[PDB]
Amino acid sequence: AEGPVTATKPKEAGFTSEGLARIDAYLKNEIQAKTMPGAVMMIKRNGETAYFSSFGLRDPDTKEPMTAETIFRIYSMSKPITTVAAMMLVEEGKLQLDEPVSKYIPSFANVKVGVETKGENGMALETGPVKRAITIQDLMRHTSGITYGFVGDGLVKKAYIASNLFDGDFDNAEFAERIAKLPLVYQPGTTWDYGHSTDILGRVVEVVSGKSLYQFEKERLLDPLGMKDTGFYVTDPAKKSLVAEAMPNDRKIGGSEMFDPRVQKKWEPGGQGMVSTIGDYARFTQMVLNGGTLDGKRYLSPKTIAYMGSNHIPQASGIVPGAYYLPGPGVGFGLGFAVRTEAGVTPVEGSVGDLSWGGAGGTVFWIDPKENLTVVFMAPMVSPRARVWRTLRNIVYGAFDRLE
Repeated sequence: AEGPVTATKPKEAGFTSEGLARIDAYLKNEIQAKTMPGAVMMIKRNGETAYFSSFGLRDPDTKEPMTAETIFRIYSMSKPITTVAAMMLVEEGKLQLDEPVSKYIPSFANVKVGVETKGENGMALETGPVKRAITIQDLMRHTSGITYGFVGDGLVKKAYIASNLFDGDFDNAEFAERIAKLPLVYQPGTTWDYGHSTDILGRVVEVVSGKSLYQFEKERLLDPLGMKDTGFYVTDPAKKSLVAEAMPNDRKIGGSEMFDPRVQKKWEPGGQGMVSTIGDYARFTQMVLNGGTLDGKRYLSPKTIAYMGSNHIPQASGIVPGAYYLPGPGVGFGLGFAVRTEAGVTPVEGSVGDLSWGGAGGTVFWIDPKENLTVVFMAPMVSPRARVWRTLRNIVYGAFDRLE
Protein backbone atom coordinates (compact mmCIF):
# COMPACT_ATOMS: atom_id res chain seq x y z
CA ALA A 1 0.00 0.00 0.00
CA GLU A 2 0.83 3.72 -0.48
CA GLY A 3 -0.97 4.63 -3.72
CA PRO A 4 -1.18 7.39 -6.39
CA VAL A 5 1.92 9.56 -6.98
CA THR A 6 0.16 12.24 -9.07
CA ALA A 7 -3.26 13.21 -10.43
CA THR A 8 -4.51 10.86 -13.17
CA LYS A 9 -6.96 11.03 -16.08
CA PRO A 10 -7.98 7.38 -16.64
CA LYS A 11 -11.16 8.01 -18.67
CA GLU A 12 -9.46 10.37 -21.17
CA ALA A 13 -6.73 7.72 -21.36
CA GLY A 14 -9.42 5.17 -22.35
CA PHE A 15 -9.40 3.02 -19.19
CA THR A 16 -12.01 2.14 -16.57
CA SER A 17 -11.48 2.91 -12.88
CA GLU A 18 -12.50 -0.65 -12.00
CA GLY A 19 -9.91 -1.99 -14.44
CA LEU A 20 -7.01 0.06 -13.08
CA ALA A 21 -8.00 -0.89 -9.52
CA ARG A 22 -7.07 -4.47 -10.52
CA ILE A 23 -3.43 -3.30 -10.71
CA ASP A 24 -3.55 -2.05 -7.10
CA ALA A 25 -5.01 -5.35 -5.86
CA TYR A 26 -2.57 -7.49 -7.83
CA LEU A 27 0.53 -5.57 -6.70
CA LYS A 28 -0.60 -5.41 -3.06
CA ASN A 29 -1.13 -9.19 -3.12
CA GLU A 30 2.30 -9.83 -4.66
CA ILE A 31 3.94 -7.61 -2.03
CA GLN A 32 2.06 -9.55 0.69
CA ALA A 33 3.33 -12.79 -0.92
CA LYS A 34 6.93 -11.44 -0.79
CA THR A 35 7.32 -11.52 -4.60
CA MET A 36 8.85 -8.06 -4.23
CA PRO A 37 9.29 -5.54 -1.39
CA GLY A 38 7.45 -2.82 -3.33
CA ALA A 39 6.69 -1.54 -6.81
CA VAL A 40 6.16 1.59 -8.88
CA MET A 41 4.21 1.74 -12.14
CA MET A 42 3.26 4.40 -14.69
CA ILE A 43 0.77 4.19 -17.56
CA LYS A 44 0.62 6.93 -20.22
CA ARG A 45 -2.07 6.87 -22.95
CA ASN A 46 -3.49 9.48 -25.35
CA GLY A 47 -1.00 12.00 -23.94
CA GLU A 48 -2.31 11.60 -20.37
CA THR A 49 -1.10 9.90 -17.19
CA ALA A 50 -3.67 7.13 -16.69
CA TYR A 51 -1.96 5.58 -13.67
CA PHE A 52 1.06 6.39 -11.50
CA SER A 53 1.29 4.57 -8.18
CA SER A 54 3.87 3.43 -5.66
CA PHE A 55 3.42 0.54 -3.19
CA GLY A 56 5.46 -0.94 -0.36
CA LEU A 57 9.18 -0.65 0.29
CA ARG A 58 12.25 -0.08 -1.89
CA ASP A 59 14.43 -2.18 0.42
CA PRO A 60 13.08 -4.86 2.80
CA ASP A 61 16.09 -4.59 5.16
CA THR A 62 16.15 -0.79 5.64
CA LYS A 63 12.35 -0.61 5.24
CA GLU A 64 12.71 2.64 3.31
CA PRO A 65 9.54 3.36 1.29
CA MET A 66 9.07 2.77 -2.43
CA THR A 67 8.92 6.18 -4.12
CA ALA A 68 8.84 7.69 -7.61
CA GLU A 69 12.44 8.82 -7.03
CA THR A 70 13.65 5.30 -6.18
CA ILE A 71 16.61 4.28 -8.34
CA PHE A 72 16.65 0.85 -10.01
CA ARG A 73 19.29 -1.26 -11.67
CA ILE A 74 17.61 -1.55 -15.08
CA TYR A 75 20.00 -4.16 -16.52
CA SER A 76 18.89 -5.07 -20.09
CA MET A 77 16.67 -1.95 -20.29
CA SER A 78 20.05 -0.30 -20.91
CA LYS A 79 19.92 -1.75 -24.44
CA PRO A 80 17.27 0.51 -26.02
CA ILE A 81 19.17 3.54 -24.69
CA THR A 82 22.48 2.30 -26.14
CA THR A 83 20.80 1.56 -29.48
CA VAL A 84 19.16 5.00 -29.67
CA ALA A 85 22.60 6.54 -29.00
CA ALA A 86 24.07 4.53 -31.88
CA MET A 87 21.21 5.52 -34.20
CA MET A 88 21.95 9.21 -33.53
CA LEU A 89 25.38 8.57 -35.06
CA VAL A 90 23.70 6.73 -37.96
CA GLU A 91 21.52 9.82 -38.65
CA GLU A 92 24.68 11.97 -38.76
CA GLY A 93 26.38 9.62 -41.24
CA LYS A 94 29.10 8.73 -38.69
CA LEU A 95 28.04 5.06 -38.46
CA GLN A 96 26.32 2.60 -40.86
CA LEU A 97 24.30 -0.57 -40.21
CA ASP A 98 26.03 -2.71 -42.88
CA GLU A 99 29.55 -1.82 -41.70
CA PRO A 100 31.70 -4.45 -40.07
CA VAL A 101 32.26 -4.12 -36.32
CA SER A 102 35.94 -4.77 -37.15
CA LYS A 103 36.13 -1.28 -38.72
CA TYR A 104 35.85 0.14 -35.20
CA ILE A 105 37.17 -2.79 -33.11
CA PRO A 106 39.73 -4.65 -35.30
CA SER A 107 39.95 -7.68 -32.97
CA PHE A 108 36.54 -8.79 -34.31
CA ALA A 109 37.99 -9.28 -37.82
CA ASN A 110 39.38 -12.76 -37.07
CA VAL A 111 36.81 -14.17 -34.63
CA LYS A 112 35.96 -17.83 -35.13
CA VAL A 113 32.70 -19.78 -34.84
CA GLY A 114 32.49 -22.78 -32.49
CA VAL A 115 30.54 -25.91 -33.46
CA GLU A 116 29.90 -28.80 -31.09
CA THR A 117 31.12 -32.23 -32.26
CA LYS A 118 32.02 -35.61 -30.74
CA GLY A 119 35.64 -36.12 -29.68
CA GLU A 120 37.35 -38.96 -27.81
CA ASN A 121 36.00 -37.78 -24.42
CA GLY A 122 32.49 -36.53 -25.25
CA MET A 123 31.45 -33.30 -26.97
CA ALA A 124 34.08 -30.70 -27.86
CA LEU A 125 34.37 -27.60 -30.03
CA GLU A 126 35.52 -27.48 -33.61
CA THR A 127 36.24 -23.93 -34.77
CA GLY A 128 36.20 -22.28 -38.16
CA PRO A 129 36.11 -18.94 -39.97
CA VAL A 130 33.17 -16.57 -40.21
CA LYS A 131 31.46 -16.64 -43.61
CA ARG A 132 30.52 -12.97 -43.17
CA ALA A 133 31.83 -10.18 -40.94
CA ILE A 134 29.71 -9.18 -37.94
CA THR A 135 27.83 -5.99 -38.87
CA ILE A 136 26.56 -3.08 -36.79
CA GLN A 137 22.99 -4.23 -37.58
CA ASP A 138 23.93 -7.71 -36.31
CA LEU A 139 24.88 -6.16 -32.96
CA MET A 140 21.62 -4.19 -32.79
CA ARG A 141 19.32 -7.18 -33.44
CA HIS A 142 21.45 -9.89 -31.74
CA THR A 143 22.47 -11.82 -34.87
CA SER A 144 26.25 -11.48 -34.34
CA GLY A 145 27.17 -14.85 -32.82
CA ILE A 146 28.02 -13.06 -29.55
CA THR A 147 26.15 -14.66 -26.64
CA TYR A 148 25.69 -14.65 -22.85
CA GLY A 149 27.57 -17.32 -20.88
CA PHE A 150 24.87 -17.65 -18.21
CA VAL A 151 21.80 -17.93 -20.50
CA GLY A 152 21.01 -21.60 -21.20
CA ASP A 153 23.85 -24.04 -21.83
CA GLY A 154 26.36 -25.12 -24.49
CA LEU A 155 30.12 -25.47 -25.02
CA VAL A 156 30.70 -21.91 -26.28
CA LYS A 157 28.67 -20.64 -23.32
CA LYS A 158 30.86 -22.75 -20.98
CA ALA A 159 33.93 -21.11 -22.58
CA TYR A 160 32.45 -17.66 -21.80
CA ILE A 161 32.02 -18.63 -18.13
CA ALA A 162 35.53 -20.13 -17.95
CA SER A 163 37.09 -16.91 -19.30
CA ASN A 164 35.92 -14.93 -16.21
CA LEU A 165 34.69 -11.97 -18.28
CA PHE A 166 33.71 -9.78 -15.32
CA ASP A 167 36.87 -10.02 -13.16
CA GLY A 168 38.72 -6.81 -12.28
CA ASP A 169 38.03 -3.13 -12.92
CA PHE A 170 37.99 -2.66 -16.68
CA ASP A 171 36.43 -0.40 -19.31
CA ASN A 172 34.31 -0.95 -22.44
CA ALA A 173 37.46 -1.15 -24.59
CA GLU A 174 38.95 -3.94 -22.47
CA PHE A 175 35.63 -5.81 -22.30
CA ALA A 176 35.39 -5.79 -26.12
CA GLU A 177 38.84 -7.40 -26.30
CA ARG A 178 37.74 -10.07 -23.81
CA ILE A 179 34.69 -10.90 -25.94
CA ALA A 180 36.71 -10.97 -29.19
CA LYS A 181 38.93 -13.78 -27.79
CA LEU A 182 35.94 -16.15 -27.49
CA PRO A 183 34.36 -18.34 -30.16
CA LEU A 184 31.00 -17.26 -31.60
CA VAL A 185 27.97 -19.48 -30.96
CA TYR A 186 26.61 -19.03 -34.53
CA GLN A 187 27.74 -17.71 -37.91
CA PRO A 188 27.30 -13.92 -38.00
CA GLY A 189 24.09 -12.71 -39.66
CA THR A 190 22.26 -16.05 -39.42
CA THR A 191 20.74 -16.65 -35.99
CA TRP A 192 18.99 -14.71 -33.20
CA ASP A 193 20.80 -15.23 -29.90
CA TYR A 194 20.82 -12.84 -26.94
CA GLY A 195 24.20 -11.74 -25.67
CA HIS A 196 26.91 -9.15 -25.15
CA SER A 197 26.41 -7.53 -28.60
CA THR A 198 25.07 -4.34 -27.00
CA ASP A 199 28.16 -4.01 -24.81
CA ILE A 200 30.19 -4.15 -28.02
CA LEU A 201 27.81 -1.62 -29.62
CA GLY A 202 28.47 0.72 -26.67
CA ARG A 203 32.20 0.55 -27.42
CA VAL A 204 31.51 1.33 -31.09
CA VAL A 205 29.68 4.48 -29.92
CA GLU A 206 32.83 5.41 -27.95
CA VAL A 207 35.17 4.81 -30.90
CA VAL A 208 33.00 6.91 -33.22
CA SER A 209 32.28 9.78 -30.80
CA GLY A 210 35.61 9.86 -28.92
CA LYS A 211 33.61 9.99 -25.67
CA SER A 212 32.74 7.50 -22.95
CA LEU A 213 29.36 5.84 -23.45
CA TYR A 214 27.94 7.69 -20.45
CA GLN A 215 29.28 11.11 -21.50
CA PHE A 216 27.92 10.66 -25.04
CA GLU A 217 24.50 9.60 -23.69
CA LYS A 218 24.53 12.36 -21.05
CA GLU A 219 25.05 15.12 -23.63
CA ARG A 220 22.86 13.80 -26.46
CA LEU A 221 20.00 12.12 -24.59
CA LEU A 222 19.91 12.01 -20.78
CA ASP A 223 20.44 15.69 -19.93
CA PRO A 224 18.16 17.17 -22.63
CA LEU A 225 15.39 14.62 -21.87
CA GLY A 226 15.63 15.47 -18.15
CA MET A 227 16.75 11.97 -17.19
CA LYS A 228 18.83 13.36 -14.34
CA ASP A 229 18.96 10.10 -12.34
CA THR A 230 20.03 7.86 -15.23
CA GLY A 231 23.59 6.61 -15.64
CA PHE A 232 25.80 3.67 -14.68
CA TYR A 233 26.64 4.45 -11.04
CA VAL A 234 24.91 6.41 -8.27
CA THR A 235 27.72 8.83 -7.38
CA ASP A 236 25.60 11.58 -5.78
CA PRO A 237 25.82 10.92 -2.00
CA ALA A 238 22.24 12.20 -1.56
CA LYS A 239 20.87 9.48 -3.86
CA LYS A 240 22.80 6.36 -2.78
CA SER A 241 20.09 5.46 -0.22
CA LEU A 242 17.45 5.47 -3.00
CA VAL A 243 18.68 2.23 -4.67
CA ALA A 244 16.00 -0.49 -4.79
CA GLU A 245 16.94 -3.90 -3.33
CA ALA A 246 15.19 -7.25 -3.85
CA MET A 247 13.99 -9.68 -1.15
CA PRO A 248 16.97 -11.41 0.57
CA ASN A 249 16.29 -14.79 -1.11
CA ASP A 250 16.11 -13.22 -4.60
CA ARG A 251 19.18 -10.97 -4.98
CA LYS A 252 21.32 -13.10 -7.31
CA ILE A 253 21.75 -12.60 -11.05
CA GLY A 254 24.20 -14.70 -13.10
CA GLY A 255 25.04 -16.70 -9.96
CA SER A 256 26.35 -13.56 -8.23
CA GLU A 257 24.94 -10.85 -5.97
CA MET A 258 23.64 -7.75 -7.78
CA PHE A 259 26.36 -5.14 -8.32
CA ASP A 260 26.55 -2.18 -5.98
CA PRO A 261 25.90 0.85 -8.21
CA ARG A 262 26.89 3.18 -5.33
CA VAL A 263 30.59 2.35 -5.87
CA GLN A 264 31.85 3.84 -9.13
CA LYS A 265 33.89 1.59 -11.44
CA LYS A 266 35.37 1.91 -14.94
CA TRP A 267 32.86 -0.33 -16.76
CA GLU A 268 29.87 1.27 -18.54
CA PRO A 269 28.26 -1.71 -20.30
CA GLY A 270 25.49 -0.66 -22.70
CA GLY A 271 23.80 -4.06 -22.36
CA GLN A 272 23.43 -4.24 -18.57
CA GLY A 273 25.04 -1.42 -16.60
CA MET A 274 22.50 1.35 -16.22
CA VAL A 275 20.54 2.73 -13.30
CA SER A 276 17.42 4.86 -13.74
CA THR A 277 14.08 5.90 -12.24
CA ILE A 278 10.54 5.25 -13.46
CA GLY A 279 10.08 8.92 -14.39
CA ASP A 280 13.36 9.06 -16.30
CA TYR A 281 12.62 5.88 -18.28
CA ALA A 282 9.04 7.03 -19.03
CA ARG A 283 10.46 10.21 -20.62
CA PHE A 284 12.60 7.96 -22.83
CA THR A 285 9.66 5.69 -23.80
CA GLN A 286 7.30 8.65 -24.39
CA MET A 287 9.96 10.16 -26.68
CA VAL A 288 10.03 6.89 -28.67
CA LEU A 289 6.21 6.65 -28.73
CA ASN A 290 6.15 10.24 -30.08
CA GLY A 291 8.37 9.28 -33.04
CA GLY A 292 11.59 10.68 -31.58
CA THR A 293 10.59 13.97 -29.95
CA LEU A 294 9.56 15.27 -26.53
CA ASP A 295 8.89 18.78 -25.18
CA GLY A 296 9.88 20.36 -28.50
CA LYS A 297 13.29 18.66 -28.74
CA ARG A 298 13.95 16.05 -31.45
CA TYR A 299 16.33 13.16 -30.74
CA LEU A 300 15.66 10.91 -33.72
CA SER A 301 13.50 11.28 -36.82
CA PRO A 302 10.12 9.49 -36.88
CA LYS A 303 11.41 7.43 -39.81
CA THR A 304 14.37 6.27 -37.71
CA ILE A 305 12.04 5.36 -34.83
CA ALA A 306 9.73 3.43 -37.20
CA TYR A 307 12.80 1.63 -38.60
CA MET A 308 14.00 0.65 -35.10
CA GLY A 309 10.50 -0.62 -34.26
CA SER A 310 10.23 -2.74 -37.42
CA ASN A 311 10.89 -6.47 -37.43
CA HIS A 312 14.51 -7.01 -38.50
CA ILE A 313 14.29 -10.83 -38.23
CA PRO A 314 11.20 -11.85 -40.28
CA GLN A 315 11.47 -14.82 -42.64
CA ALA A 316 12.58 -12.47 -45.46
CA SER A 317 15.74 -11.58 -43.48
CA GLY A 318 17.02 -15.17 -43.74
CA ILE A 319 17.56 -15.14 -39.96
CA VAL A 320 16.44 -18.15 -37.87
CA PRO A 321 15.80 -18.47 -34.13
CA GLY A 322 18.69 -19.87 -32.10
CA ALA A 323 18.34 -22.39 -29.28
CA TYR A 324 17.11 -19.67 -26.87
CA TYR A 325 14.69 -17.46 -28.78
CA LEU A 326 13.54 -15.41 -25.78
CA PRO A 327 10.71 -13.44 -27.46
CA GLY A 328 8.84 -16.65 -28.37
CA PRO A 329 6.24 -17.26 -31.07
CA GLY A 330 4.41 -14.25 -32.49
CA VAL A 331 7.18 -11.82 -31.51
CA GLY A 332 10.07 -10.58 -33.67
CA PHE A 333 12.95 -8.23 -32.93
CA GLY A 334 14.01 -4.86 -34.30
CA LEU A 335 16.84 -2.55 -33.31
CA GLY A 336 16.76 -3.00 -29.53
CA PHE A 337 13.05 -3.88 -29.13
CA ALA A 338 10.96 -7.03 -29.18
CA VAL A 339 8.28 -6.37 -31.82
CA ARG A 340 4.90 -8.14 -31.63
CA THR A 341 4.04 -9.67 -35.03
CA GLU A 342 0.81 -11.61 -34.27
CA ALA A 343 -2.42 -10.39 -32.67
CA GLY A 344 -2.86 -13.73 -30.91
CA VAL A 345 -0.29 -16.54 -30.54
CA THR A 346 1.96 -14.92 -27.93
CA PRO A 347 0.36 -15.85 -24.57
CA VAL A 348 -0.04 -12.26 -23.31
CA GLU A 349 -2.24 -9.38 -24.36
CA GLY A 350 -0.87 -6.66 -26.62
CA SER A 351 -0.99 -5.14 -30.09
CA VAL A 352 0.73 -5.98 -33.36
CA GLY A 353 3.70 -3.62 -33.54
CA ASP A 354 4.12 -3.17 -29.78
CA LEU A 355 7.70 -2.70 -28.57
CA SER A 356 9.17 -4.01 -25.33
CA TRP A 357 12.07 -5.30 -23.30
CA GLY A 358 12.93 -5.88 -19.63
CA GLY A 359 15.76 -6.17 -17.12
CA ALA A 360 16.89 -9.07 -14.94
CA GLY A 361 16.41 -6.92 -11.80
CA GLY A 362 12.63 -6.65 -12.26
CA THR A 363 12.14 -3.60 -14.51
CA VAL A 364 10.01 -3.70 -17.70
CA PHE A 365 8.44 -1.39 -20.26
CA TRP A 366 6.38 -1.46 -23.39
CA ILE A 367 5.32 0.97 -26.09
CA ASP A 368 2.13 0.37 -28.10
CA PRO A 369 1.86 2.79 -31.05
CA LYS A 370 -1.56 1.45 -32.13
CA GLU A 371 -3.02 2.28 -28.70
CA ASN A 372 -0.99 5.48 -28.09
CA LEU A 373 0.26 3.74 -24.95
CA THR A 374 3.42 3.38 -22.91
CA VAL A 375 3.90 1.54 -19.63
CA VAL A 376 6.91 1.38 -17.31
CA PHE A 377 7.05 -0.86 -14.25
CA MET A 378 9.83 -1.21 -11.68
CA ALA A 379 10.11 -3.53 -8.70
CA PRO A 380 13.34 -5.11 -7.44
CA MET A 381 13.15 -8.86 -8.08
CA VAL A 382 14.68 -11.62 -10.23
CA SER A 383 13.05 -15.07 -10.12
CA PRO A 384 9.36 -14.02 -10.44
CA ARG A 385 9.93 -11.12 -12.87
CA ALA A 386 8.55 -12.69 -16.06
CA ARG A 387 5.22 -13.82 -14.58
CA VAL A 388 4.69 -10.39 -13.00
CA TRP A 389 5.47 -8.58 -16.27
CA ARG A 390 3.14 -10.81 -18.29
CA THR A 391 0.35 -10.50 -15.73
CA LEU A 392 0.69 -6.69 -15.78
CA ARG A 393 0.23 -6.69 -19.57
CA ASN A 394 -2.96 -8.69 -19.18
CA ILE A 395 -4.27 -6.36 -16.44
CA VAL A 396 -3.44 -3.16 -18.34
CA TYR A 397 -5.04 -4.32 -21.58
CA GLY A 398 -7.90 -5.86 -19.58
CA ALA A 399 -8.58 -2.39 -18.12
CA PHE A 400 -9.27 -0.74 -21.51
CA ASP A 401 -12.67 0.86 -22.02
CA ARG A 402 -11.97 1.60 -25.69
CA LEU A 403 -9.58 1.03 -28.60
CA GLU A 404 -7.69 3.81 -30.42
